[PDB]
Amino acid sequence: TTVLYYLPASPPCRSVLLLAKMIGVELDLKVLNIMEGEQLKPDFVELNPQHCIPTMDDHGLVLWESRVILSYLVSAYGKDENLYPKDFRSRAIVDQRLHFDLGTLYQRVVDYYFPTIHLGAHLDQTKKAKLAEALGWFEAMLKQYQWSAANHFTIADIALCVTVSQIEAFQFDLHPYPRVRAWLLKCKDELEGHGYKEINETGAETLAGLFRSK
Amino acid sequence: TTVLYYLPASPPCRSVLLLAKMIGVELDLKVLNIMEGEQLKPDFVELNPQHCIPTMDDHGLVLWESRVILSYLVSAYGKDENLYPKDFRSRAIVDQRLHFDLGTLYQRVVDYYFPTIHLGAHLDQTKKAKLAEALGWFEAMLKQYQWSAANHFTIADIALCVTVSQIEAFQFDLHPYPRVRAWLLKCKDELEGHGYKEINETGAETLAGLFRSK
Ligand SMILES: N[C@@H](CCC(=O)N[C@@H](CS(=O)(=O)O)C(=O)NCC(=O)O)C(=O)O
Ligand SMILES: N[C@@H](CCC(=O)N[C@@H](CS(=O)(=O)O)C(=O)NCC(=O)O)C(=O)O
Ligand SMILES: [Cu+2]
Ligand SMILES: [Cu+2]
Ligand SMILES: [Cu+2]
Ligand SMILES: [Cu+2]
Ligand SMILES: [Cu+2]
Ligand SMILES: [Cu+2]
Repeated sequence: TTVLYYLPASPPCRSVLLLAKMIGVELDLKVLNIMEGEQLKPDFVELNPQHCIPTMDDHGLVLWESRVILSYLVSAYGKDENLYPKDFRSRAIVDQRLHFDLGTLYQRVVDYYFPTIHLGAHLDQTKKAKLAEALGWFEAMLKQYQWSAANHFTIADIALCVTVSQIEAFQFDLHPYPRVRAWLLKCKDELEGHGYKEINETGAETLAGLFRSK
Repeated sequence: TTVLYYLPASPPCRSVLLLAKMIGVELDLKVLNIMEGEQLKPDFVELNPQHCIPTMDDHGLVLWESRVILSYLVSAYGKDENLYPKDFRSRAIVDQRLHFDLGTLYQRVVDYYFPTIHLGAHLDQTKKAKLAEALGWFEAMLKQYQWSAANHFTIADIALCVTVSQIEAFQFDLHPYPRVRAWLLKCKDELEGHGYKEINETGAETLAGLFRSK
């Protein structure tokens, strides 16, 4: 069992949970109510300077950053699946897509949504266009392969499946992007028997409810 | 020879150049004047949807995102050096640090600097504190090892060496962070004989001059 400090609703935490459930990595869960500021306590901050979740403690091996935990868990406990290609030529593409998500797609989701979700800010028209612009890039990126970075399912699809599944929950109009919508369906049917509903569908809603609420 | 569409001053491009020079990967350079908008032309946008640099074309293998190019080049042409540890337990830490840089340290550098550098915006006091807060996290991260993610020099140090060397050029007060300053010296002496001055020192200045100018 690997320890994971997380928050169900958290998009980054859900990537880790899905993968873990998919490759059978048993998780000893520790909810960290970031809202009540539990991550700021001395002993967690001593554990992780940046005091964020998800944070993994795999038998002493501490590590954070959802996407780094994906590659890691997969290298440490993966099997017959190939959610993280050994061939570097292929792994590069998967890496590229995971960086795309962290530094572009998701970042822009957080920018147009979380503020209003954290302080009731007003939506920013310009900040919504940038998100659309990125979805556009992704749309172009979905042309080459059947999946997002390989012609088979990989951890990139998981990361990105969580970012887009959230966008969708926020009821963002994804009509302009049919490849994204098409790949999004595949990701759901692919994860359905691995806790998608239980883990990601229930999480996107509460997170969307908190956005629509206020 | 691997093709690289780049811009000398660009921090992401300089990571790639340093590594490449360090591990002897010959580069066929193609300057892309982003200022004049050359990256927006049809044939580059056809090459890279997100039309950004650095962009590598290694014998047909197209790929972008400076940090993904680092791991790649190192897996494709590395040698006696170990700038990217095979042991996954170790690679994780190096990955974590590269994500830290992309999604945190560097991102916050771009936020407090490039606007005024792109549109003469005024510096944001709050946005400068966040950068300080991240340097603080990094400072805590430099405790465990002699270098940033290993007890030996890796590609993380290169990525991060470029981000902090830029911060420094912007004359940011780094007095509060002695570990960062200490590691920063090691990185310079480490890269000095691999084009540091020629590649990164000359690049940080022009970029700083463009910030101080306006
Ligand atoms: N890039 C990180 C982002 C993680 C992150 O932002 N976590 C938030 C919570 S959530 O938005 O994902 O729900 C957090 O821990 N925030 C508290 C803190 O940073 O102190 C990842 O991919 O794991
Ligand atoms: N995360 C990317 C960022 C690259 C980036 O932002 N490149 C800029 C130029 S620079 O700021 O690095 O100099 C670019 O190509 N901009 C043009 C564009 O995005 O259209 C990386 O690490 O490579
Ligand atoms: Cu265990
Ligand atoms: Cu098509
Ligand atoms: Cu289910
Ligand atoms: Cu060649
Ligand atoms: Cu010390
Ligand atoms: Cu030199």
